[PDB]
Amino acid sequence: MSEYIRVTEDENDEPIEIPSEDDGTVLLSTVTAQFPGASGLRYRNPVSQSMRGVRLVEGILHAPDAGWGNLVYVVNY
Repeated sequence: MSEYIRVTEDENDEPIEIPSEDDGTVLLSTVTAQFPGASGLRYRNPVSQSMRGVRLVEGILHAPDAGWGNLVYVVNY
């Protein structure tokens, strides 16, 4: 039972599958400690194919309670 998310800087860069915290949450700032999407999100497709970004709350990156999950994120910072 391991929910994970998908990220890439460009939709056609190298999208990657990565595990997340059970809350549907991830250390956003700790993520930005590099080029991972850093502090901003977009993503492609398993929703509405809309380039939409991921929640940032008090340093956390949060996915919706039970929305989609692990779309292929586009990378914005």
